[PDB]
Amino acid sequence: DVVTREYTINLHKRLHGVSFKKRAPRAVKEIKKFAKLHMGTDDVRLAPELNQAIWKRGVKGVEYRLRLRISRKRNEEEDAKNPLFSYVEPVLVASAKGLQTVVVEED
Amino acid sequence: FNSSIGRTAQGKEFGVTKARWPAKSVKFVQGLLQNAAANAEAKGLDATKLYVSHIQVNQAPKQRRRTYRAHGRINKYESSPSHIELVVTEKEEAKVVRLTSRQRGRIAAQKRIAA
Amino acid sequence: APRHGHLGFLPRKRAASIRARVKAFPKDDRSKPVALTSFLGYKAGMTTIVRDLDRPGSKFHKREVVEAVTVVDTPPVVVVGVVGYVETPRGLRSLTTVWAEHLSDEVKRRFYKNWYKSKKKAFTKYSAKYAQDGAGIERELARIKKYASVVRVLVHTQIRKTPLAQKKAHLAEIQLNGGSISEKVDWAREHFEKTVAVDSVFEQNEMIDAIAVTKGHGFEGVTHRWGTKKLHVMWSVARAGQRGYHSRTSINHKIYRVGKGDDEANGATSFDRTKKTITPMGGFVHYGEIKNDFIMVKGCIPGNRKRIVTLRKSLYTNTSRKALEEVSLKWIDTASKFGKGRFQTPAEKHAFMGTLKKDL
RNA sequence: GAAAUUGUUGAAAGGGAAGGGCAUUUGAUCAGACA
RNA sequence: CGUGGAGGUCAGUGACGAAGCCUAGACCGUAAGGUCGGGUCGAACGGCCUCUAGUGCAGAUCUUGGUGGUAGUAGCAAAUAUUCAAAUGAGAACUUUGAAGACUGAAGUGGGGAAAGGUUCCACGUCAACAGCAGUUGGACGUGGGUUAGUCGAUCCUAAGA
RNA sequence: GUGAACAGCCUCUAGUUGAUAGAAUAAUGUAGAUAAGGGAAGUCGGCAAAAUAGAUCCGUAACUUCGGGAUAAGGAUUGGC
RNA sequence: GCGUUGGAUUGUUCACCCACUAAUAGGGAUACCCUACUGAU
RNA sequence: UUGGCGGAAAGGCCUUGGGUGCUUGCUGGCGAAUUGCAAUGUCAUUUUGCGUGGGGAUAAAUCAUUUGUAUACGACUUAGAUGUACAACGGGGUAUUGUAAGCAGUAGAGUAGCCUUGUUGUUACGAUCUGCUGAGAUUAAGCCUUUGUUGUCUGAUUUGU
Repeated sequence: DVVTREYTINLHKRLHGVSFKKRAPRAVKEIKKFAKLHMGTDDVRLAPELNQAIWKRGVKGVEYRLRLRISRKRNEEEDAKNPLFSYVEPVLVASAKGLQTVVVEED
Repeated sequence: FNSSIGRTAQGKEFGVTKARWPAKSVKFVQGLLQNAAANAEAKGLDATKLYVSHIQVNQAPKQRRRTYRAHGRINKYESSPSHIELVVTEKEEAKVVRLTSRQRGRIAAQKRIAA
Repeated sequence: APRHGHLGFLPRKRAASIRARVKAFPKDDRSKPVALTSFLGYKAGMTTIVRDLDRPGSKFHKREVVEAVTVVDTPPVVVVGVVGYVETPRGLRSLTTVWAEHLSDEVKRRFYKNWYKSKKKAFTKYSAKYAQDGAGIERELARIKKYASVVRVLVHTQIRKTPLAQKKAHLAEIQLNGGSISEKVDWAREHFEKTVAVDSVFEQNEMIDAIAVTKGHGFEGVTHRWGTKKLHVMWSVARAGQRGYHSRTSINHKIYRVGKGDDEANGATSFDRTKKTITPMGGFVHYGEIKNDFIMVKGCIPGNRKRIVTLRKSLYTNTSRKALEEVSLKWIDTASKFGKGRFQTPAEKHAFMGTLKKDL
């Protein structure tokens, strides 16, 4: 079931009332947990470009929203948990509004 | 060894309120269980019937380590290690009466009346 | 000095059920028809009310005065079964229950606790016992007609008919204050799988008792628990512990309205003449809408929003004038409590703001 | 390779005390003599 | 009664297992204490008449050594703050690199020196210990390498002074 | 850069990213703050907290060992183009 | 059964006023460790 | 087997019908030994199990997860197996602030300015002001609402009169 998706994720409703020095790192775990819920896989990998996108407004300045690409994939041999995992990289827009989830066609 | 423990529900299987999830002990332990399954297979034994019959654990000699604390004191600081052993075993699904004549004649009379 | 606390509600622990359990009822009167002694619904929010005042002699006689009320969702309530109770030299004794041949998914989902894994086999033998003749049923019914000096009926709510989503029904037992216990159970037997209003128990110009469980507040210590000052052992020395989620009982509660879901313009006094239900702008605060009957009662019930309560019809023949005065509403505030509400209707919002960029 | 102390198994007991004393019951266990 | 030694004695016991030890297994003696069986163990020892003493322990805020509760408890909380992928390897909250985020903010978390320290400096290999967590890393461990002077300095001068 | 400055704040050169971590927000603590209306009534006790504080214009009493007290008091002013 | 105050004055309880209110009566009784108390499975 | 009665902690007390025995109500026949003169001389009743051959019915809970009416940790309350489903986004409703970036102007004290020497000369800069603008951003993390799109919807454990 190799599949790719777009997804938004709303961080203002996930990072309310939080320690300033953990607003930004906690978003990492929230994102991985989001992949764990939607895609249904536990072993998660991210992009340093996306890490830049999160951290760019400091730690106590993280944006209220983002927009993401997700790619569930197969895995290489004997990474024993599953033949699959998830990967996460961003996609660039002047706003993440008026968007919604979509399977991106395959090329 | 169950004091000032935060309680949690996953012991409710066992009928107990207090529980905890150690890692290090378990790593060594399933090291041993893998060793014992390996050894039973080396003997050429089954594992599907196989259960742990006996485990055992007993204190062992302490590192003399230290730290330094108030009023100028070397107050000791030290370990609590473990010997461990266990024995695993294949599950297996598996007098004459002195008496007296007063008691003898009675039963013989019950036979006598038994038609 | 006084003591920085009461002593009646002294074992300040949490109750065992969010359903505050009826303990008292007014006794009986075996001359009337049957009148249900209680009812129950789900508290939703508060509002403010002005009310013209027929209070002879008071300073505020024939004046408008603002006061403050609460609101509770009060759908129709279906009966599912009965029980009898007999006097002993121990107390009372449950001696038979009887149920009503077809039971909702809601109450079947109450008695089970992990629903979807269940096979939902709750009453499958009981409905089979409801044979061609109902022989065993009539056996265990006429028994109660003979015995059981006092009798109660079981109810359950229709909670799917609320904006709330819990899917589960809150049972209760309710005592009757009619006579002729044979007539009581016959009445109830006719009411099997039949439902009951709240304007068919209550009406305006009424006093009630409100028994519920409070909001919880966790393990607050002495200074906010008992309002005590700030810098062997006795049990009244104002030591810290759990606050909130206690059971309570609040009495002498003047109803003003017995609302109706089908009645449009539930917020209409004689004065407003505006087609608005009392559900104000924004929805309720942590509760949704009021498209059912309702009650508007003054003061403030123990509870929090989207919490259950139980109602009792004042348990005795009151004596104060305030128990008998005649209510007349003049205006319901219908503004959003999600902010400093100013406007009743979104049409009024349009009217006072004008048209806007997004409007066209 | 003793003792404090510690674990596993076997047996037994246990409601704010334990241990000891006189007698006995239950259970386990046991030496001696019949020629 | 008992103990360490000594003079005699039992032509004493003793690898076919002395002594010591363990034992809700037995016998004796009122009692100190003795005797016996079994198990363990591996090389000396005891009965009797006498002798001689560093001769018998519950205690001494006793001594030395060891071990317990307290307890997997207090606590590892000052020093803004860390995050993502790859490599390594079996294993990464911590090693290395790379992308971002912060900081010391030049009377510094920089670079050099004095006194003192003395191989800590550098590489390779490596973790059983040490680094109050872990560690594949390290001032830790092993093996080695490395300090170049006519001009910097000491030596020379004399100071208060000895 | 700032500004009187070697105060404090920010930054470049250079160097650390070391201080056991993780999940949760119940009280009370420890440090730090805000609170109407009154304004030291409280309290042995204005203990502590808080008030003005920087720069310019005017002005600054008695008393004196005439040298000061004196940033006296007290009033106004303070941005950008 | 329920209630008995706000101030003024001394290191000091000795001493004694103002005003309110219904009155402003008299008396006594380090701390994690086990206990008790408040709460919780 | 018939029909009654009894709720205070009934769990038993009556009664019809026959069947089935025994009768010490009266009179007969047979047997008893030997436990050696007695040795409780074992007779009842609680519970459970394994086997017997005959009927009967073929479920919950906990954990994990999610919510939060609750919340120290536990707990209490909710939801979830193909749908009146549940969720992640998005739209709409409420409210929150207070009018965005991007530009344009015959507003804009003023000072220069290429000289078409004005007689608003126009061109430069220019705090700000005026207009697209109740605009923009935010909105449940412990708000309302949804015919939208996209996904989930069978993982571990334990329990018996």
